[PDB]
Amino acid sequence: HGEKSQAAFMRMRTIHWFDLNWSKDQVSVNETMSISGKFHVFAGWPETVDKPEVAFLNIGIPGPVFIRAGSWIGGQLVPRSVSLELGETYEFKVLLKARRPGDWHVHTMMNVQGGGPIIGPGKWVTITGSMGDFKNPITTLTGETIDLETYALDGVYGWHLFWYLLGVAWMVYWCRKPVFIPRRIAVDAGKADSLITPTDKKVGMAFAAGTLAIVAVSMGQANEKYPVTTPLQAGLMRGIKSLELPQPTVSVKVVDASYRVPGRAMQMTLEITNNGDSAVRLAEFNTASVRFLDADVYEDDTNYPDDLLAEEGLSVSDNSPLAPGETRTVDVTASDAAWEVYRLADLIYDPDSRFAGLLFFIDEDGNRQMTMVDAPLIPTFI
Amino acid sequence: HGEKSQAAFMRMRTIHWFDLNWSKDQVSVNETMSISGKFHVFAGWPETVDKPEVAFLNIGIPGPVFIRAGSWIGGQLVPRSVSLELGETYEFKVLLKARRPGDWHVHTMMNVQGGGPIIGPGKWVTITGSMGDFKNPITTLTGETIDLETYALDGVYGWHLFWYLLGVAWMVYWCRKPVFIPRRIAVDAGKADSLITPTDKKVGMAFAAGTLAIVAVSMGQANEKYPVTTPLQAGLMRGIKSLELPQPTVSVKVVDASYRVPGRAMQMTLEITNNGDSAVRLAEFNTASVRFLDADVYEDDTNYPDDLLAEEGLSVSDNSPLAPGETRTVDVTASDAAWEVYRLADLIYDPDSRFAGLLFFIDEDGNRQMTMVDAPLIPTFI
Amino acid sequence: LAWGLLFYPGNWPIIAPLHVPVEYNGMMMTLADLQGYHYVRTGTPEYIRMVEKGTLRTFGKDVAPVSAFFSGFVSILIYFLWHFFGSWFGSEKFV
Amino acid sequence: WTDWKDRRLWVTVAPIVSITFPAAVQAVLWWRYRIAWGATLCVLGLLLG
Amino acid sequence: KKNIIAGASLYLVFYAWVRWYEGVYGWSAGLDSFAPEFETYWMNFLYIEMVLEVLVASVLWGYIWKSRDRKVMSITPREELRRHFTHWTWLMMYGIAIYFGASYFTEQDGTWHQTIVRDTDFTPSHIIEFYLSYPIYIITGGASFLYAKTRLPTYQQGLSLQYLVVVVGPFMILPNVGLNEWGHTFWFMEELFVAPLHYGFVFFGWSALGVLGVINIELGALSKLLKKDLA
Ligand SMILES: CCCCCC(=O)OC[C@H](COP(=O)(O)OCC[N+](C)(C)C)OC(=O)CCCCC
Ligand SMILES: CCCCCC(=O)OC[C@H](COP(=O)(O)OCC[N+](C)(C)C)OC(=O)CCCCC
Ligand SMILES: CCCCCC(=O)OC[C@H](COP(=O)(O)OCC[N+](C)(C)C)OC(=O)CCCCC
Ligand SMILES: CCCCCC(=O)OC[C@H](COP(=O)(O)OCC[N+](C)(C)C)OC(=O)CCCCC
Ligand SMILES: CCCCCC(=O)OC[C@H](COP(=O)(O)OCC[N+](C)(C)C)OC(=O)CCCCC
Ligand SMILES: CCCCCCCCCC
Ligand SMILES: CCCCCCCCCC
Ligand SMILES: [Cu+2]
Ligand SMILES: [Cu+2]
Ligand SMILES: [Cu+2]
Repeated sequence: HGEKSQAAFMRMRTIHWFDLNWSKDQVSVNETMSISGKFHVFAGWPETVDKPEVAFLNIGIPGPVFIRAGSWIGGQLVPRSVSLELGETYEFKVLLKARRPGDWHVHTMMNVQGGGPIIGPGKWVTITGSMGDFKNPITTLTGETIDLETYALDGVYGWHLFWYLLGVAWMVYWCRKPVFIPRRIAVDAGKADSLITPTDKKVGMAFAAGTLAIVAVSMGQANEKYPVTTPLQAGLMRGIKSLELPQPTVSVKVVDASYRVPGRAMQMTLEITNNGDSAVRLAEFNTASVRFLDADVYEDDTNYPDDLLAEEGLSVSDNSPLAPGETRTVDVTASDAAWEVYRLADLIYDPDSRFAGLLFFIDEDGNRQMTMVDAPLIPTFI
Repeated sequence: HGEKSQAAFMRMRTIHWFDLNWSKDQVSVNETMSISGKFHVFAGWPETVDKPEVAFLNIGIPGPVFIRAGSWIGGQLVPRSVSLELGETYEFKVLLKARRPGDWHVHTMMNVQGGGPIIGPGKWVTITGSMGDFKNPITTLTGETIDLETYALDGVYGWHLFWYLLGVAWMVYWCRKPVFIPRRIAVDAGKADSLITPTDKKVGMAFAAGTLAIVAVSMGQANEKYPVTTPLQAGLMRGIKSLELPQPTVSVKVVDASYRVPGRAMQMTLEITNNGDSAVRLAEFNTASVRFLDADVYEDDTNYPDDLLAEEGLSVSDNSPLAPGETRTVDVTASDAAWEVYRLADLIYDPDSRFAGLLFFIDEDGNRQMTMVDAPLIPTFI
Repeated sequence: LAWGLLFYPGNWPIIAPLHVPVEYNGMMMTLADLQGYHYVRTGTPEYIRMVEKGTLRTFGKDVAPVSAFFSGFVSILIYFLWHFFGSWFGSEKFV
Repeated sequence: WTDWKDRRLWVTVAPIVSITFPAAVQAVLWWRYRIAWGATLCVLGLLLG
Repeated sequence: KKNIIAGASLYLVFYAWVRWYEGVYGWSAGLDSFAPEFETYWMNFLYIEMVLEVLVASVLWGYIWKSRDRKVMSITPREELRRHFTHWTWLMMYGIAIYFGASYFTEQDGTWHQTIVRDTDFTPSHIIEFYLSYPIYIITGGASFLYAKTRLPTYQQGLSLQYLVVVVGPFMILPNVGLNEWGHTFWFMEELFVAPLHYGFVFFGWSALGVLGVINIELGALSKLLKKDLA
């Protein structure tokens, strides 16, 4: 939700989320939905953002409306932080369990230590039911199946209430006696021994002994009631697998890119080659989670969030089937209301007017190639 | 010796020492022995241990009972620190010269800046003779062959004794005069000039002049007696060669690993493949310097320290010659007293219950392949 | 020293139930780690968690007691300093 | 968060920074009015809030 | 000489109104800065509260107009004794305000980040924290200070030092809001505690210990208004 306030160039030159798939948009409490896809770490990472040695695959939601039942990167569960390499592509998946009714924008994000939150596209999901029905059953290595939603609560309440009542009683022992005024006058006159009588000092011992006693008995009773207790686990998971995608034979070189200020349109001049074996065509340009498509080549079928989808936002001067070899240069224009709605036009206030994006090409058969583009964006003031 | 107190998971997921060879176990003073082998840096390095940009190949012994006559990594002398890469394998060698009689546990260790000591397996070596016979001859770039054991000692003694006697004489000049009491009374009355007479102040000048004089004459005499003197050398040696070992075609995937608490046994479930060209068999599992062998396949011939050697510690459900392709899954059980003796069972107190180890396979001919294993270790409480 | 040493013993009976180990999808986790994993904190990634992670200079199980003695020693100086700070706050001076 | 209550940094930081106000309030709620509580009062307030 | 405006502490009803307005008009109607729903329920809120606070501070701080000859130390334990009760009513109000400002809404804002809202460029739990509660308790503290200054004899001797600390001291967290949102930007740290950027207005809660000095003072001219009548 707060992606709109992040630096435009940062949103464009960090991580690119594509092939995203939401398994549902209408869940009931205790039901699960999954979010899958891939993300590609940009090699032209920002200088002020630490390289992602330590990253955490998170979920963007307003508190635990869902619970993260699981999350995988390349097939491995990632409850800890992980390491990534600039320029790699990873496949990820997240499994959510609906907990609280309402309508929530669910985003896929990556926290990067020394960097910040890197928020992917969000989708509106609706949860129906009553939160009172939520169950979080768990079985322990003793089993012992418990309900993590309310387990151990009575113990917390009892112990905290007991210690609080003990502390209140200490103050109450001294509160009945007139305080402040008589005590001031006493020490001012030189009767420093105001209300510290032997009986008042022996009450201190009882409290101090009754305290030091309860702590020991309680430690023993805990060790005897929970014989098995491990420390809080933690630690990076460096071993994370990427994707062995074939090099996009279709090579694209950006000659120059500009954008109209004011206006909701950007303009690139691409020099394209088709070192591949089949004729390709420019299908989509993806930047900062906004998808500009060319309706004549490709149309979305994944229910991509509409406010981020430009069905005919991509306009190529010549999208005639680019055949093998056959280098060519074309003028691409990606225009959509989302350029201004998602504050991408605020690249003008950024101290780095540059950009990065994902080009997708399709053959006669329907295969897709993913090419990376990046270069300076030049504000053309109208 | 203090490896037993280091975190169990750290000892298992950092550096693996194998192919170790001690040239002797009974040396006399002035004699040399060598320690050779290889070590493999684990790619799943611990987060809290800095990556080994700066490492030093050290020797673990209780003071200079030996002297490190030399040490090579990949064939180059490494008197300075060096750099290593996660996931590489290096060949090393150390040359020791016996100096002090006794029985000493000699370990091979690697100090990692920002990390700590990474101690390899130790061996009991006995030194016989008399320390009075130790000779450390050296020839300088002037040659000038000297004995580094006692060279320049008389100079140190003379200079320090001289300066000390000079400082004692200063105090003695004032010690004969009654101190403290008369001096207190004097300044208290207002006779601040107690014993600071002109003759007492001119003695100060002599000392101050005789001092500032001796320093200059001594600097000149030193420059004239040792005309050639370089500064203390130092500096990393980044260029360190690894080993071009062929990729182990035999691929092993750990399905799950657990250990009995209490007990001295761990249990893995391995999914093995034989992409190689010959039938292989699981021979040894090496972790934290402990070597679990399967007597039916392989037996040690390097006099490996017995307390770290489990001749029949490895137990495979099916060690039938795994032939080409022919994937398979087996249940491995590595059990030995050393699991409890070397505090490896203390993985339970570690805030990271995971493990890493070295799998060795042997063909019909007798070749060895080295595969790396690692996954979470799950305490199965009995 | 007491303040520093009575803390962890005073809290253990409350957090002990949440330190029971659990195997979750192949990884081992305590119930507290499982809680931190389930209930999403979009603002609190896992890597900011400043908890004991083990080192080469750390011993197998010695963190709790050593951290309680170090804390007691430092609490000595903290109490010392804040006694005088509070004596100043009690001033009745007029300016 | 419970998953932050570890054995090294929690046990080290909580008491250190916690003993500040109890000591300061005690520097006049003892030598001016011989008030026995004052650390109890600080902690009761903190816990209630 | 009390039991009147002490029980008239409307702080609860007013603050019970925002805690409701928060959980009903800022949960989802204030999640996005966007443009319509936000500037309707949260930006207008901000502007209105700023102007109202400035004007209420300028007005309420007129104890200098009601000020006059305050030799109540020459009066018996009736007129001056009655003024001390009013001073302590003011101080109880100040205590309630400080509680709600520095404890309730501050830790509520702490709760808000941990859930979703990255501070980037704003938060609606910020209109309620830095621009409503802090100025409220600032106004109350200034009012109490001025009352003592203009109505009690023992305070006619030049601006008690510790009274200035339990006052403008806690004022220095408001301008301290510049430290954060700058330490949260180009120096950020997504916590409350290790981030020294917050140590700015940690050096404000300490200043809220100046109620050790006001209490010593108010129990030194009052101890001499009760000495004769011991039993
Ligand atoms: C009032 C004395 C109670 C002593 C309790 C104790 O020894 O606890 C040890 C525990 C260490 O826990 P650990 O080494 O893991 O072994 C105990 C096993 N558990 C944590 C399961 C209870 O850490 C502390 O509580 C430090 C307090 C020192 C007070 C002098
Ligand atoms: C960082 C700790 C400094 C505490 C020093 C102190 O107690 O104050 C002494 C001084 C005045 O010294 P003196 O005239 O001897 O009066 C001592 C009596 N009290 C303590 C009430 C001021 O008061 C000040 O100017 C305030 C100190 C700066 C704010 C932390
Ligand atoms: C950052 C800690 C501030 C510590 C304040 C301090 O110790 O300074 C005492 C100083 C001592 O000089 P002072 O008594 O102001 O000068 C005499 C004042 N007259 C002329 C009325 C007698 O008075 C002031 O600081 C002015 C009030 C500051 C309020 C936060
Ligand atoms: C935000 C309301 C807090 C209530 C303050 C309070 O109860 O103090 C009572 C005090 C009345 O104290 P009192 O002894 O009547 O005033 C001194 C006597 N006079 C004014 C005749 C010199 O009020 C005032 O001085 C002005 C109130 C204006 C805002 C409601
Ligand atoms: C004393 C603070 C002045 C606040 C002025 C105001 O009403 O905010 C409008 C403007 C913000 O305008 P802008 O972000 O360009 O657009 C406002 C519309 N929304 C809320 C959708 C971002 O704020 C600033 O001048 C910067 C923040 C104050 C300094 C801490
Ligand atoms: C701890 C250093 C500062 C202490 C100053 C307290 C005032 C002096 C004591 C009379
Ligand atoms: C680069 C950050 C330096 C910060 C200086 C100290 C800040 C004090 C905050 C009141
Ligand atoms: Cu959103
Ligand atoms: Cu040893
Ligand atoms: Cu905030």
